[PDB]
Amino acid sequence: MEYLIGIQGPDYVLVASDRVAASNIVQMKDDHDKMFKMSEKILLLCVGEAGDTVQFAEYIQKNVQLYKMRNGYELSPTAAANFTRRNLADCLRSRTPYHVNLLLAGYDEHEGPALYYMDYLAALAKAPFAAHGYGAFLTLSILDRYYTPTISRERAVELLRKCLEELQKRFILNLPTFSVRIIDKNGIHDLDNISF
Amino acid sequence: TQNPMVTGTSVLGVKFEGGVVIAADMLGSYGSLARFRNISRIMRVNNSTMLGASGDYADFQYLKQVLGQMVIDEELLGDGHSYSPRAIHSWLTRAMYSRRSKMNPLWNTMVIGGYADGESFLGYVDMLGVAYEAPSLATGYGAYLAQPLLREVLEKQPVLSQTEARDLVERCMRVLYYRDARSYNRFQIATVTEKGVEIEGPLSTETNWDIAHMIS
Amino acid sequence: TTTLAFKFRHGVIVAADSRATAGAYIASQTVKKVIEINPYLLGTMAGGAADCSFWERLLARQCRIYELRNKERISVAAASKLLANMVYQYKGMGLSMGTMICGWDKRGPGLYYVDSEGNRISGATFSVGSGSVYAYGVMDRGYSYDLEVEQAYDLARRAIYQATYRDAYSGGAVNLYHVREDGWIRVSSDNVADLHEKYSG
Amino acid sequence: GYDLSASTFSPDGRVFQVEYAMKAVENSSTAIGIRCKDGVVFGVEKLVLSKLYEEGSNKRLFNVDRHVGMAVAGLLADARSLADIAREEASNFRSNFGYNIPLKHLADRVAMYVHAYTLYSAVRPFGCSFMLGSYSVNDGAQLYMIDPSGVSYGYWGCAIGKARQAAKTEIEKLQMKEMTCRDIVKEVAKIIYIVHDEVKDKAFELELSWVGELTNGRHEIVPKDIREEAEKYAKESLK
Amino acid sequence: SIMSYNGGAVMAMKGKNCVAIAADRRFGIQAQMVTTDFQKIFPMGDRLYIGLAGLATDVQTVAQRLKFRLNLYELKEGRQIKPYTLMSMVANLLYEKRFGPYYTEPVIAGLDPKTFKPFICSLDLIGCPMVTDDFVVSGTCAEQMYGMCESLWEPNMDPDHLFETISQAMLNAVDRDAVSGMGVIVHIIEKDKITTRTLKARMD
Amino acid sequence: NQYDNDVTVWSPQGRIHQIEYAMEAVKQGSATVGLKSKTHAVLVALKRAQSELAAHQKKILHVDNHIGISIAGLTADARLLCNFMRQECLDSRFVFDRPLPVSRLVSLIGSKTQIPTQRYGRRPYGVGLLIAGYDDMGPHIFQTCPSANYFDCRAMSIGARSQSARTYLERHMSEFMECNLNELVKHGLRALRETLPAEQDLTTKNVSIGIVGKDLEFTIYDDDDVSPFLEGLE
Amino acid sequence: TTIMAVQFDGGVVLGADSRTTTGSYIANRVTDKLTPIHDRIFCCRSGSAADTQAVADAVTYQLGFHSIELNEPPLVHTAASLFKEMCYRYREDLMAGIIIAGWDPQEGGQVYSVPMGGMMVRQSFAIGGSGSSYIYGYVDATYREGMTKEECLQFTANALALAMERDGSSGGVIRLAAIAESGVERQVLLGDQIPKFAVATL
Amino acid sequence: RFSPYVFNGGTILAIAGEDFAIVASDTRLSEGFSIHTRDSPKCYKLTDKTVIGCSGFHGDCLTLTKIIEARLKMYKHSNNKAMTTGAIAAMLSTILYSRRFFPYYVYNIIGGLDEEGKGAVYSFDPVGSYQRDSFKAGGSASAMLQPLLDNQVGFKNMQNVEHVPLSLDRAMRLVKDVFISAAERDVYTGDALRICIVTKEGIREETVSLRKD
Amino acid sequence: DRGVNTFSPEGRLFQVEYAIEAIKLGSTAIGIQTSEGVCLAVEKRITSPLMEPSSIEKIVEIDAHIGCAMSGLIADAKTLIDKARVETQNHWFTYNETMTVESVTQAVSNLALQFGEEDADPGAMSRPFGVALLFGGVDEKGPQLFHMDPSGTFVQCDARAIGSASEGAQSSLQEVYHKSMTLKEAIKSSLIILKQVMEEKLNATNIELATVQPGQNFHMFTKEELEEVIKDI
Ligand SMILES: [Cl-]
Ligand SMILES: [Cl-]
Ligand SMILES: [Cl-]
Ligand SMILES: [Cl-]
Ligand SMILES: [Cl-]
Ligand SMILES: [Cl-]
Ligand SMILES: [Cl-]
Ligand SMILES: [Cl-]
Ligand SMILES: [Cl-]
Ligand SMILES: [Cl-]
Ligand SMILES: [Cl-]
Ligand SMILES: [Cl-]
Ligand SMILES: [Cl-]
Ligand SMILES: [Cl-]
Ligand SMILES: [Cl-]
Ligand SMILES: [Cl-]
Ligand SMILES: [Cl-]
Ligand SMILES: [Cl-]
Ligand SMILES: [K+]
Ligand SMILES: [K+]
Ligand SMILES: [Mg+2]
Ligand SMILES: [Mg+2]
Ligand SMILES: [Mg+2]
Ligand SMILES: [Mg+2]
Ligand SMILES: [Mg+2]
Repeated sequence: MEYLIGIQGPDYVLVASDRVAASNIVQMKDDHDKMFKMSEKILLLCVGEAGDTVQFAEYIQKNVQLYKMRNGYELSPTAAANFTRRNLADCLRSRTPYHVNLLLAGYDEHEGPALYYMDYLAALAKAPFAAHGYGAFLTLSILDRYYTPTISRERAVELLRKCLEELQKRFILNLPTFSVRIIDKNGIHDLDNISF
Repeated sequence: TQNPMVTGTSVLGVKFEGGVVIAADMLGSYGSLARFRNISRIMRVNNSTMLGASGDYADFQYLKQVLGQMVIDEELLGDGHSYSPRAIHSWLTRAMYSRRSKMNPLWNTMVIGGYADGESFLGYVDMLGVAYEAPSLATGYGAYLAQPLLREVLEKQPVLSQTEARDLVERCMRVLYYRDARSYNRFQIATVTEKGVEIEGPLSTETNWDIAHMIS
Repeated sequence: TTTLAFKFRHGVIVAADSRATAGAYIASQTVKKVIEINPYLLGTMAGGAADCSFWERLLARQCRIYELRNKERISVAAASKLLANMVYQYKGMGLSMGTMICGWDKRGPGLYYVDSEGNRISGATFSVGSGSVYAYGVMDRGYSYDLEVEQAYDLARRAIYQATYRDAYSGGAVNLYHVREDGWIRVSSDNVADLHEKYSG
Repeated sequence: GYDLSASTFSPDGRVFQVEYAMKAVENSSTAIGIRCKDGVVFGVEKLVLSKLYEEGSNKRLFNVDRHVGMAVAGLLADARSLADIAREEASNFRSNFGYNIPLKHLADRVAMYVHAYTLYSAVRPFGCSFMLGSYSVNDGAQLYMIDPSGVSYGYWGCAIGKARQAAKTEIEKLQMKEMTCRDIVKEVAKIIYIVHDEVKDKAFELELSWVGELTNGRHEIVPKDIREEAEKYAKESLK
Repeated sequence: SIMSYNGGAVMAMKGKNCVAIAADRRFGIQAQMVTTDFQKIFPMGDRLYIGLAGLATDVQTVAQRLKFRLNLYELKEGRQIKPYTLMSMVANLLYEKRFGPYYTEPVIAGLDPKTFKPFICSLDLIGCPMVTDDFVVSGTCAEQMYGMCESLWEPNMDPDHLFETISQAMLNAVDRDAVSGMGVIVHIIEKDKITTRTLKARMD
Repeated sequence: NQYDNDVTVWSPQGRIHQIEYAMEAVKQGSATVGLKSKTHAVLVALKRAQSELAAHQKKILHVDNHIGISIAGLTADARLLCNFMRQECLDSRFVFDRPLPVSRLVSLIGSKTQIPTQRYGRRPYGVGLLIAGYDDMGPHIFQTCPSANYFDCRAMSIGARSQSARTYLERHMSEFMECNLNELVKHGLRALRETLPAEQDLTTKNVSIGIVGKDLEFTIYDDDDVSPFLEGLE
Repeated sequence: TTIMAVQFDGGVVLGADSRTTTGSYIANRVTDKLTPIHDRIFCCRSGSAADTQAVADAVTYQLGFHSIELNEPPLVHTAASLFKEMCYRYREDLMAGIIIAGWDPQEGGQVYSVPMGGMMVRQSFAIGGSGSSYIYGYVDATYREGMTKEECLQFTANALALAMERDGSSGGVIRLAAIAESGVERQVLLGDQIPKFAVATL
Repeated sequence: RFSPYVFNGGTILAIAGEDFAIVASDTRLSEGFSIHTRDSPKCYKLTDKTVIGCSGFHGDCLTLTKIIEARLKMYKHSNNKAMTTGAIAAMLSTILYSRRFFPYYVYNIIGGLDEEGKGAVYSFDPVGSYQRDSFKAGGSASAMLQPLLDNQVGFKNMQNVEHVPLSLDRAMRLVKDVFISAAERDVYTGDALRICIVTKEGIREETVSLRKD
Repeated sequence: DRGVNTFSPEGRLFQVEYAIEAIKLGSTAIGIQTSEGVCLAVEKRITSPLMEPSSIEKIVEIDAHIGCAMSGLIADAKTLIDKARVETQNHWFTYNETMTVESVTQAVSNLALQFGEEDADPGAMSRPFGVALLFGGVDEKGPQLFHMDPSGTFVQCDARAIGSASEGAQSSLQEVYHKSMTLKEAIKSSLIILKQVMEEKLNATNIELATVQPGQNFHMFTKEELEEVIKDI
């Protein structure tokens, strides 16, 4: 059980993900990264079945980078989200479906920040905030309660923390640390891990 | 075949000095129904080799078609080489194993009898490609009812005359008629010697029912 | 089975037991679970013996072709990725493989866990196999990056030993290897019964 | 030039590649077939190009089914290929329909195969002509001949190869409708000896086969003793 | 049920020289709402729309692949597609997947591009078409929708009355379905304009 | 000219020039001899060495326990055909648990090699073989040709100046059936020696020998192993 | 279904009931289960109606073409062989129990069974279908070597009537065909023409 | 539902000496509660230096040994030398793994001489996992044989006994004893014991009678 | 114009004969086999001082016990060398042993004559390879040198030159070769011969040399090791 979260402010998208790789009753890695850089202003966050998750995300990543090399400019976040969706949907009924749940976060020069949610069935929804994993059941209502559309990034990192503190308090799984990144006009920034 | 349809019961064989005898009743059963009461379950393959088959009779007819055509093809060449009993047994082992491995067996258990270069040949092949040779063989219920009698005689006297082997086979066929509910009292005996393959039939066993009056 | 490995200042320690079972029957006590992929790379065997040995042998073939074609040794990252990409195609068909790919390349000591479920992860320490939970307890309480070489040998040895004691499916001998910058070495092979006499009386 | 492909007609409507294949047949030594009251007899003038060869090398008579013989002239590798096609056709017919292939049908089927090699730049015509012979109580004696164009007809007597005309002239003298296979084998040997050019080609073997009432409808080699008497009759008749 | 995994409801209704089409706004996964602005109705022409309920992924795929085919059609033919022809195009697309269907049951609403006659229809997931002269419904609350439409619909409604009727039919139907709602969007299609409204609606 | 480039083009004389040309590849190969008695089949081959420091080309190849071949013509075509023969032999033992009769294997060669003579853009095999075998019908020597024809032989020679070797073989062939193995191999060597320029001789460097028979699986003799056979010649 | 055919000197008699059921609903009470395959060759069909119609159509095509190519009337044995090849090859995808019967100038009147599974056997007389179970005793006791055409038609009608009384899956009318060098003669027994055997009342 | 496998019984054993290898098997071929034949050995000569023992599903034993026979010849043809014991073992691993998803139901043990002339035993699972062993039992009675060999050849659980090299004479006596013990308790092991001894001089054969019940 | 699989009246394939003529456009390579190992030596043939001489690789490792020298159309040699590398690794995979020099050479030579245009896959080989190869290595037969040309004919040689001055170089090889010659003598001899036949003045940058010995693996001589050997010559 893996957790992803995104929160879109006016000019930025904040994303976080747990850093655990688990197997059976053990955590096998405590500094795992569930984020994939697609381009200077796009992150794909990918969870789900082992093998499928990295294979799918890295395929998308290489194709996004290829588009940049072929054309001299990048796909927009929206175009990248639709490209991702097309591939997942096209594989749904094939001999090689990918059992993956995703967020795509991006910043476009002209359209601003965008956050997209996709499930393994390949339904795509744009959202102001979203979360995947069992931890979403405990945190989405906190986001519904405290969010606003104009939420500043200092305040957004607090809101994120409340979600993460709620997992420490109430969720049955041990998820002690989280990767945190923010995207804006100036590209992808690493923030400090949030750790307990 | 996934589901056998019309089937044959036991086939027997025994080696003797100068040849091999095989026997099989002339019945195709359809479940419990004794449906086709005059079918031959024995094939002359060529001058040195004969075959008897238990199990699905359609699948036997297919093997007979294929094998018969293989022998024709070889005879056309007129080149001094013929398939030996052992070669035919090998081919059949491969054919059954190959069909087993495609999960589409030929639903048969077979007894190959032959005589070539002064040696009696007697070989078994089943639907899974299990194959071996022995001085006597019995498929189906024959494995339980006839094979013990065959082996008991062979232990006292490993080399039988033709007539001794023939009488022993008749005794086994009688037992099978008494105790296999899918048997029938009309059978063939096929013999291979130096002289070739002879199929005799239809034959019947005498039976005794005195025990019917020995209950009270 | 119990296998483990860990990165530290002086390379990567790799250790294993030697037991194979078929149900409850002990089929062998002399299995070589540390697979010599090439002189600078080790793999480990857990799950299905044939599955690990076959696919790591194919890995060895491909790494050598790589070296011939490119005129340099493959990285631990790239080797582990080859293995992951080979097995991924067979997910759901019942392969059982849990392996650690252990080396030392331009990024220093390297350690990846790779399995038949599709996982491929880099890490500081891992244990794999039916006895892994028992090895983790002991390894985790003693592990540091700054372990001296002899302290690292002792920890690895003891963690496998303790796993063999609790885990019915682990036993035999503990085999220990050390990946150094100029290649791996075989460090020791100690029968569990002889280790028992040592760690008690 | 109009003669390089079987897919090109000449301006007069000829297919020269088929005619050239026919020239290969016409260069070969002679084979004959004669149908009679109770069967069909084949004979071949089999030129021996080296005394190093075994008696029996490069047979020009084949069994194509148990009841069907085939006699060939022309390029021998092509002829053997056709004997295999004929064998396969006969075998497939038995598997599919459950009885022995009628001779006329076998001839028609193999002729259509030969014909298929006369239409295309992708393949060349067969450089052979062949006869097929059979006997059964139901169908009587039958003798067919097929050429490189794929034409197939039935015959009382037939000859193919370089002395074809000379052979037909001799066959025409026989009242074959009233003669038995045992009578006819002698006449076949006689005719091969008549048309053999002993100055221009030095050594030959006579190859003989037959199918008829006397073989129970099986195509067989003529027994050695009968062949040797037939040769002695032919040699003495040449006097 | 595969068809209830995302929930959702669509309906179309005929008026005098006008048609209406409506949909709920919820995108959810079983019990969990994920967004409340999910698009289920798509323009296929200036006066021709398709509404899709069912599995959200297939709602999106069918809309996109249909648009692909329609764009090519219009480029080749040099005209706008007729409503009946769009229906046939959709039927063909769905039936191609007869043995592994898309889980969506579309409704179409529009006016003929040359005559402006009203058209409505629905299709099942394998492309069986049904044209009506009143209303069509599709979704997890079809029974609730039938009950409202049967009771409220009348022939030859003007655009204002059509708007109130389709709106009341949707709002009251989805309010008896756990997995449909979170808002209602309504398009009224007339010869000279499209009017798009979102309704004041329950958000539970 | 217009009739000589395509194996699908008959000439106006009823010939196929591409087949004739493929046969020239065999006539220019180094000579090899095959002969038989009632109990053994023997191959003898002259090996060419390109230079004084090269090993001498292999001429004799193993096919199965009961069959070997000597080659003349294109080496790569010889390997291709030898691999086909090997596979046909293996298949026969796999299916029937008995050796493939030699005459049946030669038939298969004839059929396989005829195919490319009749299809546009294919070519004949540019190799001739001598095939030594032993089966239920005894010893055999067969010859195969680029034309796809084949011959059953009392003895044979193919390759450069093989007419000489053939003349020797005809001269002595009435003796071969009753020869012991030693005598038979000597005959093979004498025949092969007829192909050589007057100065040159058979040596352990240029002679290769293959033998199969009633009691002897197909065996190749080269280099020091041919010495026993070369002594007490002349 | 009940089907039957019987050999006489110079021809064959074929017969069938006329009932086709889906479950225990009678979907056709006047089915024609005797299908012409060539001028003097018929088949009696039992098992899946779709399967037997499809196979009969295909054999009719194959045999027609064969017969034109040979310029001769087809052998009954050839027709049976064609059925057998298809029924055996596709035995895992067919539910077809066939009787082939007819006349040809080479072997006269002949009856072949091709039961489920695709074996083939020539018989003096053959029965099949669900209702055949109930008439094995009757046919075994009643059959006599050397029956005339008029006797064979009676024997078939009687056997089919008995089967039809007892088998819920058989009934309706009795369709009969006699085939000989002279041709095919078809008739139907219906109502009171069907042989009657009392219920054993009291 | 057709099953493509049946169990046919059989016990196999191999022992490596300093200059010999032994491969041994019983000769009973079984099915269910029945004996097919009392004279079906489970050992196959591969080369003058290598024998293989095969038990399990007889259909697969027969196919697999024929495949190995073909492959040895193919190797000899392409490389101009016989395959070594080690190379046979490596190859067999790959043949077994080619059927990883429809396995050969065969337990294989190779015994032979290595390239220094020393005894070599390789043991396999059905999908081709293998290693070199000093001794190994396989098949039906393997759990009965293996502990005694551990004790008597491996000296396990024994204090104050000299670890001497294993003589051929003692190896033969052990082989006969463990099979006789197995014939008492494993219903599938019986009739006769066939023993192949591989040394520099070649392969020789002994047979010993076992109980026939 | 005629097909690629056309025989000449002399019984040769035109395309193969023409490929053999292409070998003569290649730079000279020499192989010598001794009881102490084999050496392979090749003229680099530098065409501009701006070209990096280390990017000319006309001697390559096939496996640790086998090297290969090439002459002719060098780009053609890549698929051959790769096939040799892959075959040796397949053999190791399957048999857990090193493949013989003869066997590697045989495997590569089976690709020669696999060309033609109606029979094969959509874009199969249209022509033979314009390359000759010297395979030098050590296996249980000891040190061995094999030569292969575009006909697919391959043969063991005690010493062999290939490429433009191979006549010439082969004559000198006859003169100097003997069976008991040491590896160090063979190395000296092959550089003396290269020095004669090369148009440019021989130095430590415009030749390559490699050895394989029973002792040790394939070894490419470094610049400094070449300089050392070049002093005497
Ligand atoms: Cl019957
Ligand atoms: Cl028979
Ligand atoms: Cl160990
Ligand atoms: Cl690579
Ligand atoms: Cl990682
Ligand atoms: Cl494990
Ligand atoms: Cl003519
Ligand atoms: Cl589409
Ligand atoms: Cl040559
Ligand atoms: Cl060549
Ligand atoms: Cl010729
Ligand atoms: Cl010649
Ligand atoms: Cl019907
Ligand atoms: Cl039936
Ligand atoms: Cl039936
Ligand atoms: Cl029925
Ligand atoms: Cl009815
Ligand atoms: Cl050169
Ligand atoms: K009824
Ligand atoms: K026992
Ligand atoms: Mg999957
Ligand atoms: Mg609701
Ligand atoms: Mg709610
Ligand atoms: Mg069906
Ligand atoms: Mg007992």
